[PDB]
Amino acid sequence: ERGWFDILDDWLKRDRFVFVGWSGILLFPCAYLALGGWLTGTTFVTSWYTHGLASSYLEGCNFLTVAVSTPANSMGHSLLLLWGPEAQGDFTRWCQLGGLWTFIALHGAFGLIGFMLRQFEIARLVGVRPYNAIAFSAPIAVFVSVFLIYPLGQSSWFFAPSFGVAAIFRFLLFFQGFHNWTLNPFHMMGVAGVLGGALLCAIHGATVENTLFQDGEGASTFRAFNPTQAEETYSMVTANRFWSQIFGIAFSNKRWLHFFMLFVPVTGLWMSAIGVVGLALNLRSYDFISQEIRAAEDPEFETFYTKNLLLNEGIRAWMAPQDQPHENFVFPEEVLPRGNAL
Amino acid sequence: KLPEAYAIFDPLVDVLPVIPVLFLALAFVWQAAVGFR
Amino acid sequence: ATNRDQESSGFAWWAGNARLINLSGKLLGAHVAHAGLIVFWAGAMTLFELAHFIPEKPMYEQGLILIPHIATLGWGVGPGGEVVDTFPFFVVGVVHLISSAVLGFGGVYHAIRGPETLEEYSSFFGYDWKDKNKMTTILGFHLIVLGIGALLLVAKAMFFGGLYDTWAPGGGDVRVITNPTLDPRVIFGYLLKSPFGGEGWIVSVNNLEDVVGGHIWIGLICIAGGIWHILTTPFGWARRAFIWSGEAYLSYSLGALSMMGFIATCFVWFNNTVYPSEFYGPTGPEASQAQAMTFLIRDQKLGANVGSAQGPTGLGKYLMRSPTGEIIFGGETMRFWDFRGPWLEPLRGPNGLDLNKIKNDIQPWQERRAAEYMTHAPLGSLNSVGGVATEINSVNFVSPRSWLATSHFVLAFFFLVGHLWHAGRARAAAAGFEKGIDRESEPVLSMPSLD
Amino acid sequence: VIAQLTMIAMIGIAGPMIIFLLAVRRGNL
Amino acid sequence: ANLWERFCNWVTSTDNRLYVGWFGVIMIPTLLAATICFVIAFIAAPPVDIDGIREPVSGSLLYGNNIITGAVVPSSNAIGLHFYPIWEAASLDEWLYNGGPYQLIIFHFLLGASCYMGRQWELSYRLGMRPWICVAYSAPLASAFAVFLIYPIGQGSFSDGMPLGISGTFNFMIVFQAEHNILMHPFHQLGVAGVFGGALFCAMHGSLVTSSLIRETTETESANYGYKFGQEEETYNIVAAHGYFGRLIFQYASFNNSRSLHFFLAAWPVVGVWFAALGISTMAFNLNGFNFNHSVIDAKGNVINTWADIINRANLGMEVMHERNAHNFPLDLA
Amino acid sequence: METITYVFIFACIIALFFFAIFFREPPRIT
Amino acid sequence: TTGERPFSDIITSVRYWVIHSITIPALFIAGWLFVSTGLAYDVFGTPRPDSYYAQEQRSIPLVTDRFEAKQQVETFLEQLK
Amino acid sequence: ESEGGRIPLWIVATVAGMGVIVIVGLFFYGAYAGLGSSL
Amino acid sequence: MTILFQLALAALVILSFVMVIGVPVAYASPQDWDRSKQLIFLGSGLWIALVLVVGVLNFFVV
Ligand code: CLA
Ligand code: CLA
Ligand code: CLA
Ligand code: CLA
Ligand SMILES: CC1=C(/C=C/C(C)=C/C=C/C(C)=C/C=C/C=C(C)/C=C/C=C(C)/C=C/C2=C(C)CCCC2(C)C)C(C)(C)CCC1
Ligand SMILES: CC1=C(/C=C/C(C)=C/C=C/C(C)=C/C=C/C=C(C)/C=C/C=C(C)/C=C/C2=C(C)CCCC2(C)C)C(C)(C)CCC1
Ligand SMILES: CC1=C(/C=C/C(C)=C/C=C/C(C)=C/C=C/C=C(C)/C=C/C=C(C)/C=C/C2=C(C)CCCC2(C)C)C(C)(C)CCC1
Ligand SMILES: CC1=C(/C=C/C(C)=C/C=C/C(C)=C/C=C/C=C(C)/C=C/C=C(C)/C=C/C2=C(C)CCCC2(C)C)C(C)(C)CCC1
Ligand SMILES: CCCCCCCS[C@@H]1O[C@H](CO)[C@@H](O)[C@H](O)[C@H]1O
Ligand SMILES: [Cl-]
Ligand SMILES: [Cl-]
Ligand SMILES: [Fe+2]
Ligand SMILES: [Mg+2]
Repeated sequence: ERGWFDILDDWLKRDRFVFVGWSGILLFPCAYLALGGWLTGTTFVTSWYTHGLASSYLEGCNFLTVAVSTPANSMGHSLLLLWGPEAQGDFTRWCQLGGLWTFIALHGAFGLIGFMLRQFEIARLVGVRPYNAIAFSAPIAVFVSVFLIYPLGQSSWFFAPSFGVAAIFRFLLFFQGFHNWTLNPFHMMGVAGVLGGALLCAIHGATVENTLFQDGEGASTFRAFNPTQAEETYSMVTANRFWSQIFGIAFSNKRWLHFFMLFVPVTGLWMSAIGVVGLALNLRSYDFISQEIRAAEDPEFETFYTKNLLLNEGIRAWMAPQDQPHENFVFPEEVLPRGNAL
Repeated sequence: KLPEAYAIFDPLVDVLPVIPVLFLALAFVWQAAVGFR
Repeated sequence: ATNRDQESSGFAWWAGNARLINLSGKLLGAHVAHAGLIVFWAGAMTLFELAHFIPEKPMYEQGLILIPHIATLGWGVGPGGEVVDTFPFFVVGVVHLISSAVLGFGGVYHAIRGPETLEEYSSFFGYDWKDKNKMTTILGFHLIVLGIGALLLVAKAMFFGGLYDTWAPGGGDVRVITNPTLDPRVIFGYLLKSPFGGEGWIVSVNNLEDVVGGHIWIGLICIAGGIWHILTTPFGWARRAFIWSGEAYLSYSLGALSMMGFIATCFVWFNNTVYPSEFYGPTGPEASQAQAMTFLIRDQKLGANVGSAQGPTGLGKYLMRSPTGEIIFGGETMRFWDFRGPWLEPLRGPNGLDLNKIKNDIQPWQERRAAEYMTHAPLGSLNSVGGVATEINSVNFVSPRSWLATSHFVLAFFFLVGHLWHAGRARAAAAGFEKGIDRESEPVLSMPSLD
Repeated sequence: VIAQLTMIAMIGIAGPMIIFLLAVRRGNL
Repeated sequence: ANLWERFCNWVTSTDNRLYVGWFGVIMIPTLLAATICFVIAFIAAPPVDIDGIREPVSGSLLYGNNIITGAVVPSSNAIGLHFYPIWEAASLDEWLYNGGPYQLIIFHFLLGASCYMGRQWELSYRLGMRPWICVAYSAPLASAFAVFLIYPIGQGSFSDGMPLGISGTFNFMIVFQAEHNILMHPFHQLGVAGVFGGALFCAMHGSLVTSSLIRETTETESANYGYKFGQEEETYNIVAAHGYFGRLIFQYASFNNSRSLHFFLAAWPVVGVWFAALGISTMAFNLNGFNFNHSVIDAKGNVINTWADIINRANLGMEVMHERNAHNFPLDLA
Repeated sequence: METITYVFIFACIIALFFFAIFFREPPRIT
Repeated sequence: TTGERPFSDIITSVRYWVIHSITIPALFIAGWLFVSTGLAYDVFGTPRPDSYYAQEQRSIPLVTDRFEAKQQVETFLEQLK
Repeated sequence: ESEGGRIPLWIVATVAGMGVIVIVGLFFYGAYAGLGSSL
Repeated sequence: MTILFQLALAALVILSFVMVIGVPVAYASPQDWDRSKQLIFLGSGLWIALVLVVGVLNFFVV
């Protein structure tokens, strides 16, 4: 009625510079620790024992090459808890075994939940509809699919992305060479949603800025807007005529337009995640069987599809020994696939 | 190398080419001083 | 503080230079101060380059872009492009740096102390952008100035010691140009050449006689054009075609500079006459040709019959035919058969690369040069690791040709964007809707519906 | 090391010094 | 009015269902030529000797491709940068073998798309709009220039232009990575920030305006009916949207000015994509991604790999396998 | 059959563009 | 406005800089010494430049046993000296 | 003593900005020297 | 002449730095424009002289 729960609720929801909320109790520690763990690892922590790599400012890496790298393949999918059976409470050993990777991935996961809870909590307090939270389901689906589901289908967390600029690039190239991920229609739908979203961002911003009403005397036109004004700041009718005449179609309904801006990139991300769930199981779009039957029988038959697989075979042979050290691969010079001269 | 007589000025010569960039940055200092009015 | 806030000028701080459009004295200062910045950099950068210059390494191993421009004019160099005297480089650097002080002084004075408008001070120096005759006058003065500059090049090449000629008989050397090409069929012929492969429009210019002759024409064309523009006012058809405003004029020049930038990019990427490879390093095509030359020489020394050696594809491993039959190097460098360079031309006969010349006439200097150019190809990383993208750290090299082509592409591109921005704005401002649509006179609302 | 850093320090301060001197004098900024 | 006057009035008419205009006079024929050739070639073109090594690559549906593998294949390396119009071939059969359709399509397209940009300026002018939509379109346009014209110029062949096809595109990407380490180039990184950020801000803007739509409908109808085309009143409450977003982050991280917001929405993707385009256009002249190969060395001099060295191994795979019969000499110099 | 199917889908898309442009619901002001 | 002192007031005040002219350089120096004393290597288990390999070894000390991993790392460390 | 405005904001910005440039510069210097230099 | 040179050149650098600060400050300053203007004249002629001196003396040290 007027108890401690309600009093705490009061405090949590004060209108302050940084809103806290009930969601804050989860979000703030988890986000802080994920970010702090990343900065700590990239600054000070090696990947020598897990990958045979230097990965920190301390060892001489730069912003592009530092990473918090995944644990050794031999850890499997161990939670790698500081107090767990691998590190046994030893912070130093924990760092050397890749404990910061699961630390960051798991605090990061709970942090994202906290962020989406925050979006809901704030929306509810201000009295708006929770579409921003709904939209953030896409980043969640990507994070969960790539950082958790993908390695969980594979042998170990080793094969998740390492948290690093160059490390992420390595993850892209791994996916090309091993999964032929460019060929996957779920990735392609991803691409279209991201590029489509970027397109819509650009085109909507430019259209509004180029159909503005003259609402001031200034040549710099930003000051001629008042947040509380009733009227549209740009002409939908002129925008609509322009696009109808240039491109053939145009938006006529502003609510539809802004919904579509949610739908496109959110749907794209969600499709890309579904594909990565298949890659967890090596369930790839690697091949077109009809192409392979023809090419095997007809040594004159060549497409860009066949050309790309040759590239993929190069990637795998040339990168595997150093990228997968636990396999102890030794590939004699003579077995390495190479074209003429190169 | 510069002629030997000018060698004392080597460290100064190392710095000069960057000066034009400082004029861009200066425009900002100046505008901050007048409040970006 | 005249017109130095948003409320009085109509322009925010981030468009603050637009506050100068109709303030001829302050705008003169901005322009003169800017010219000072350009001249300062030319001077300072040269002295930095000279300070950092080791005479016995190639210029192109040393991140030099300005010393090579001075050397190409025949200053400081001798046979093969060897540096014989660095003093001309020092002089150019010092005189530019000193001159920049003078330009900076004038610029600062006109910008913050002098009359903010010039029109009530002087009818000669003042101007209204919309006065078509005064604009063509000032344009005319500047054309005369530019024509005199083009004739300075001519004077250097013909009367004051010549230019560096990579093509000079018996080896590159500084050479005086006594017979500049005046024939307008040749000079204007470059202008009507295709820009595509094997033609290359003006970028194909391959001898100093044509270069000098070209500047004789340009200098005379520009001086004549300047007199013309001083002595006339724009005709009716031009009055009706253009927007007449300061921003419109800016736009036209941005367009022009964009175009010039893309041309300069192509010039330094392909041309090895006005950008001698001795100073700028080999062109991309040149280095690829040089690799084929290198291995042809090596394998022929070992006993290979290079004309008859069939490669894996069935094409000649070393030598093949172009689509019109000329004998060219094989491998991927088939694309570069239009390359021409002084180290390779002695092997060329009427039907292309000559097998008897190849078998008998290749000199050690040609082997050296091909090896040099193959191993200084214009490939390298942003942090200046020379070679292919997979090469290991070791060699600190990015070709001056890559620096110059990339920078000028970037700049030409953004200048095209600026052309579009300012031309579109000039149009809208002239017609009166650059600040937006009048709510009470929205043009589309008076038009019939599309359907 | 020290010569180059001292130079760029005096050249570097010159611009802000000009603005500072003028602000102090209520100059025509 | 005379005929020319009447014709000019029609071309520039604000009442045509699709605007023509002077730009359109060039755009319409060039785009139609590029389109018709592309469609026919994609369906029915025979194999093309892309690499000039008499090794023809099949791009068309009728010659064993599906939508994903299909392409119009770049012109032959034998041609390089030479202009290869139909009339320079002895026959259409030769024209086809050598990849003539590619050149016809990309040249007509680049001209037409440049005129599409001009046309956006032109109509904005006729309608009394501000002029800069065309400037936003310069970003994708510059990118198409980069992959179809500038990169070929730098490398000396239209054979290295991006193929007109889905798998062809991926081939271009993988070889570009091998040759330029594009992933490690800050201009492609800016490009990524541009498109990931464009997508993020697209979703964010859409979600925030959708969040704050004013109640004008009942539960059994689409909220979209709450907006009528051309109504004067804004249809969402920006004060509420800002109230929300400013609390999500903090107040001064949220836009309360719609003009400033919509400018940011334009600028972020456009500028990033301009850097993407400039990445391709400058790697065209082989100023490549950052190379930290063997940058970390121990006290003895042993190489201590970083993630850059692992990238390098992948790149090597691509390099050694690409165009497997085309290189005779040890270095791939273009 | 494969080729026919691809071309058929494409041609339907092209027809759709035509109807979406020329036979759109016309936008009407209030 | 949410009740807290404006940042611009705070960072243009003399008292802010009296405090922060001490605390900022104190923190920076402490971080410097964390590295310069070698403490960072010890806390995090990061090899120094002389501690990636034994003198004649050219095999990475990769962890291959999940539950004995701590002991493996320890044995690897013993092998250096 | 703690009156807001005593140190002008343009000076705080300039000095802070210069500090950022110095530390970032140090970091670029370090790309060419010592660990990570390739040498 | 080397002592003369090296000094003349350091004097030129020092004067340059003085002018670089002083000229803009003078131009934008409300008071003492009379005195300032004379000094800028002085500094300018002295700067030019010193350039010519270094320029000449260059040849007797190089
Ligand atoms: C909302 C805040 C929050 C959340 C959700 C998490 C979540 C997590 N942390 Mg983190 N962490 C936090 C704040 C948080 N942390 C803070 C503030 C710090 C600084 C102190 C840390 C420091 C930290 C470290 C150093 C590590 C973790 C790890 C973990 C993971 C395992 C946690 C676990 O097993 O707990 C188990 C405990 C509970 C779930 C609590 C349940 C309480 C019940 C409901 C009551 C019963 C208690 C009972 C009476 C006790 C009696 C026992 C007795 C018989 C002996 C998990 C992802 C580990 C990790 O990431 O490994 C990779 C790890 O090593 N965290
Ligand atoms: C090459 C770059 C450049 C140049 C030459 C100019 C030039 C000018 N700008 Mg612009 N501007 C620029 C870049 C430039 N701008 C940039 C990047 C921005 C965005 C930050 C601006 C934003 C801007 C705004 C908002 C305004 C201007 C205005 C002006 C003019 C008046 C300045 C004034 O009153 O100073 C007052 C400042 C001082 C008195 C302080 C000192 C300034 C001097 C010049 C420093 C010189 C130092 C130099 C080292 C001295 C060497 C001397 C030696 C040779 C003896 C002037 C003509 C104003 C205008 O249009 O007026 C009508 C105006 O309101 N500009
Ligand atoms: C494009 C450059 C340019 C232009 C159009 C002007 C225009 C003007 N200036 Mg400025 N000024 C400039 C550059 C320029 N100035 C430079 C670089 C400086 C530093 C030295 C000055 C310093 C300056 C001062 C101190 C004063 C002026 C004044 C004037 C006005 C009167 C000029 C006069 O009567 O001369 C008449 C003609 C002569 C005296 C004969 C010309 C002699 C010159 C040296 C011939 C050189 C020609 C040669 C082709 C130049 C090549 C340059 C190239 C290498 C860069 C006029 C508005 C006055 C003013 O505004 O009054 C309030 C004034 O007091 N100016
Ligand atoms: C910067 C130099 C410059 C500038 C900005 C101008 C600007 C002007 N001049 Mg001048 N002029 C110049 C130099 C210049 N002139 C020189 C050097 C000469 C001597 C040859 C002349 C001789 C001259 C004459 C005789 C006339 C002009 C006229 C004009 C006006 C109209 C120009 C016009 O419509 O252009 C645009 C050009 C056209 C509309 C022609 C057709 C367009 C074709 C198809 C362009 C194709 C080129 C393409 C982009 C490819 C580039 C490569 C190419 C070389 C093959 C304008 C004020 C006119 C005027 O009013 O005088 C009072 C005029 O009658 N000028
Ligand atoms: C992990 C862990 C933990 C935690 C930790 C933490 C929480 C940390 C934090 C940390 C941190 C929190 C850190 C930080 C850092 C930072 C940095 C390192 C920064 C840098 C920066 C930069 C470098 C910048 C730059 C710039 C600028 C300024 C501007 C713009 C430009 C640029 C970007 C250039 C615990 C204990 C619980 C447990 C165990 C584990
Ligand atoms: C307007 C304005 C502006 C701009 C300005 C400018 C741009 C200016 C310029 C200026 C300049 C452009 C200046 C220059 C100067 C120079 C000088 C000052 C020089 C000197 C020289 C010397 C001293 C020499 C020495 C030597 C020798 C002789 C030899 C060798 C050695 C040596 C180098 C030592 C701004 C943006 C700020 C903004 C506001 C306004
Ligand atoms: C030095 C030299 C040379 C020569 C040179 C020359 C002789 C040049 C010429 C040049 C020229 C002779 C140029 C021209 C140009 C032109 C142009 C660039 C045009 C433009 C136009 C426009 C832009 C237009 C526009 C429009 C139209 C279309 C119509 C309508 C409207 C308007 C007006 C807007 C050579 C190569 C031998 C060698 C090397 C050196
Ligand atoms: C030749 C010569 C010379 C010359 C010099 C000169 C010409 C100088 C100039 C100088 C200058 C011209 C300088 C300037 C400086 C500047 C600066 C240092 C700036 C910085 C800035 C910043 C840092 C900013 C920041 C900010 C702001 C303020 C606002 C917003 C935010 C921010 C953060 C962005 C001399 C005398 C040495 C002598 C010898 C030789
Ligand atoms: C605008 C300032 C130009 C200064 C002109 C210096 C002359 S340049 C000088 O000219 C001599 C013949 O007279 C040539 O022998 C010599 O090679 C050349 O360097
Ligand atoms: Cl390939
Ligand atoms: Cl080859
Ligand atoms: Fe919007
Ligand atoms: Mg270092």
